[PDB]
Amino acid sequence: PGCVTHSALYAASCIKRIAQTLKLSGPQELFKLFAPQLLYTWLDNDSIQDIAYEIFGFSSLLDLLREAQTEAAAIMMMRGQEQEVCQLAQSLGLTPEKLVQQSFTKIIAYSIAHDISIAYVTGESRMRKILGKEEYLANIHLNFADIISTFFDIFDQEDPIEKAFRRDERFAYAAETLEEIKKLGHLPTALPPNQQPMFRAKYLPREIVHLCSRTQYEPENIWTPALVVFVARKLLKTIHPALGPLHACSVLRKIRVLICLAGDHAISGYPLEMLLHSLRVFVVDPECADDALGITQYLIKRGDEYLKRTPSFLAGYALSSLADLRVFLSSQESQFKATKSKAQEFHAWFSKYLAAYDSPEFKDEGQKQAFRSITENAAHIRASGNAEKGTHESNLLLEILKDWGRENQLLNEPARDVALSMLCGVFNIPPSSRLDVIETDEDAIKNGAVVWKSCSSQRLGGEYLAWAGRVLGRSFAASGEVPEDLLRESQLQEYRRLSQGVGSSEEGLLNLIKSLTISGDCFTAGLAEAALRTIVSDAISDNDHDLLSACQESLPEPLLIASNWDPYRTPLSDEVFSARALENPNWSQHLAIRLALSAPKIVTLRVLPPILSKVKGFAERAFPFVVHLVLAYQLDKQQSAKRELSESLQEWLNFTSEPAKENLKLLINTILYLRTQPLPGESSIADRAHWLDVNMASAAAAATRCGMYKVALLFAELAAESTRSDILLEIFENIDDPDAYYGLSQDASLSTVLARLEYENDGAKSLAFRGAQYDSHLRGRDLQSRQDCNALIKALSSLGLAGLSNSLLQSQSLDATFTTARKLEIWNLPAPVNSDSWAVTVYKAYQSMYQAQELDTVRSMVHDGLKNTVRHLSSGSLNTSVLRQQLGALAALTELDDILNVRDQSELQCTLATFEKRSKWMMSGRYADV
Repeated sequence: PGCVTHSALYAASCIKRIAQTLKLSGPQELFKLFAPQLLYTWLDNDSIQDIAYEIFGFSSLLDLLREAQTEAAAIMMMRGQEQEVCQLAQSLGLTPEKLVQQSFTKIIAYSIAHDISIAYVTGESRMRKILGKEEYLANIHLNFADIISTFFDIFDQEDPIEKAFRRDERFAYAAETLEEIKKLGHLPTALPPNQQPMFRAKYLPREIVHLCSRTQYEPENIWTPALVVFVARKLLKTIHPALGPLHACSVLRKIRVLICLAGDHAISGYPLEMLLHSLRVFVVDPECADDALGITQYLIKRGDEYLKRTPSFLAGYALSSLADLRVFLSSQESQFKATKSKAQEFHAWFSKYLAAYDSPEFKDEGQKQAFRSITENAAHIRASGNAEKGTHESNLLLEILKDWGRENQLLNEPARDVALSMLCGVFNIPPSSRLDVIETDEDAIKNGAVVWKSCSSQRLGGEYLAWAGRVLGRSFAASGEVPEDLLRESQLQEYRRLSQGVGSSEEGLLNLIKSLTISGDCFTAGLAEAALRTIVSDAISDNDHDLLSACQESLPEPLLIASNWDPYRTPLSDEVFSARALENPNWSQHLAIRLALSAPKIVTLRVLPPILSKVKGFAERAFPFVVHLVLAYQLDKQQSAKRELSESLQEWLNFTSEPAKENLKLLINTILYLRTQPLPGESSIADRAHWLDVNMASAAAAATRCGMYKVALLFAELAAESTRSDILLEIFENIDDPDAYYGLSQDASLSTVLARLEYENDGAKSLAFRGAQYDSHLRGRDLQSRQDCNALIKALSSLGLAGLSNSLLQSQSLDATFTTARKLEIWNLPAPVNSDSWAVTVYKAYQSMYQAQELDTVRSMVHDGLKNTVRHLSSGSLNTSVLRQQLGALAALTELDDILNVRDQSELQCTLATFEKRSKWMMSGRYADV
């Protein structure tokens, strides 16, 4: 387009289709991520009023103007087109000085990068003319860090760059270090010229010096860790998966320059660890690997004085990186081969290094051996994970699962989610149980709780679920006790773990955010680090002793020094309250934002709305801390959030629904959490009922709906205190205590005594009362006799009289049908598929054992049963009878699998001895489970 009237029509359809193929929501996107090069060539010689706005899918010239004004004004003021800027402004509708102060970052960055590549009138003199020699200095004082970011964005690398640094001028350590890095590894290739403006590369040492001289900083030393992390994250952010794989290689050149120019601040402290973690994803990339491997080897070899003070990060990163290099090795061609060789050399170097590693701050001597085992195994593993004894994958898996449960643990969560995703993607389950690594009951009771925490992700295959199931089942029987993860109702333990040390919501939010700087995707970590930098900066500024104390104890020391922007001031680059809103899956996120916006003076709530809206599942984890922070803030002021929340609770708690159950759990956990936070100016814990105004009878009913019986009982006791029995019956039938049910008073009759006898699981005593009812309802042609028959079958199944219950079933439950079938050995029932009953699962395994001629159809049916039962346990809402029954099923399938796999007489006798050993626990265990 640059006839023009008509040719620029076919270009409206192409750029329309280029979007419809690269999955970018419209062509205006393609104008946004290609703004500089488009404007730089057009505005170079023409106005901005004649721009072909109709392309890219705009509607009027002013919309493109409003979208691209910053880059537009930047280019114009680089080109001395003042009256152009004037017309641009007076076309937007505002004044030139405002439009020059809003877009001041790019403008100074460009007008400095350019006019030292030319060297008459400048582009800064116009800044001192439109703004005055004082507002200009104040602005250049506000936007320093942003200006350094923009200096690192618009600059080239297709050139000898180590000449300017090593040139006999200010700083040559930059070139020395750059040359060393490019010796430890280098892509000898070249790339296309970068998107303009792209000034030359022998100007960074001069642009920075000029700028510092204009604002009295130490141009010889400006790099604090805040600035290093800021700029490196800006760079890593600027990439885009659409712009092709040479873009990443280019940005890696720029990052190596930032490193070798940043001196020592970027090979120790938080920049070191963060940069390594970021260069993890780049390493496992076929197109851009050699540069990442060189930079990584440099950072590890040089920053080794620090990696000896930090064995936790080193262990986590070592495991993650050796796992990532293992899959890469397993998975034109000549170019690929060279990359594989270099990568294998790097892997060997890493193995030698880790084998020669000693840290003074290795706390216990056992941890040291755990580190040594993790490394010496991960260095030799294969691309898949198995469970057979003696092999490397199994030793590593067992070491991860063993470290998982401890007080001083090595790896962090994202460092387990990368090793447990390689060793469990294609898992290999041993045939027998004598080759397994968790083979004995003695070890399965110990390692039986972490295996359940392991199988709660979705990157785990089938064979791994079947193995985890075998072990859980084996442990249940020998231990006698269900895993402690399953039988937890409230989330208060997790909330208390977050705020470790003091019970404040600021420590909770700080730990939650600090948990994102390690578990992000180069965009989440960016928001987390920006939030931390603003929070710590404002704490060091306003000297909040409270907030400072919260920061010292939540953030480690490296992430604390780095977060404070002491040298450079922070640059400018960083209805729900009504019913029926409880049912959309974003209630918590909208309500949390709505609450956090109402308290701007709290810095910890001011930086949340971005993270609450972008990150997924963050609002549910941070909801109690946000509610408490707001309520505690406006305690003496006008209490608005209290009034709104306590008026809506009257409608939210009386909400029976399936889609609203998961937000109702979060409301109950927020009420429980507020009960543990001391209100200021209280005499007793009885005043913690004034955070909100909850009707405790409604909360007790709601907690009963969600399956929260101990929480429901606590709320029912608080309600009774407020007074001084239809919900107490539902609580007491289901709560897990043998004797509590009998404390409840209800009106007497033969029916109620029958109800108590059927709760009690009595034998002949309930058979008498049920027989009487059943006869009296068959005689009177009553319709309840059906239910009576059901009750009778249940009773007769709890006695052991299988023949009588069989005859009662054939006169027309699921558990009763298949329990009776299994006891009488009737192996021809058609068993339903995908059923949540344990009797069906156990029945199918024994049936298949009847109708089969080879052991490896029976083993497949057993393993399918373990896998299904394990999935069922993970499904969530189960009482403590169904839960215990399901775990018992697992124990029966495990014993079945144990006797199927005996080979000689000695194994038979060892099985028998195991039965005798198990008996010792059974003598005192619960009766249903025995």
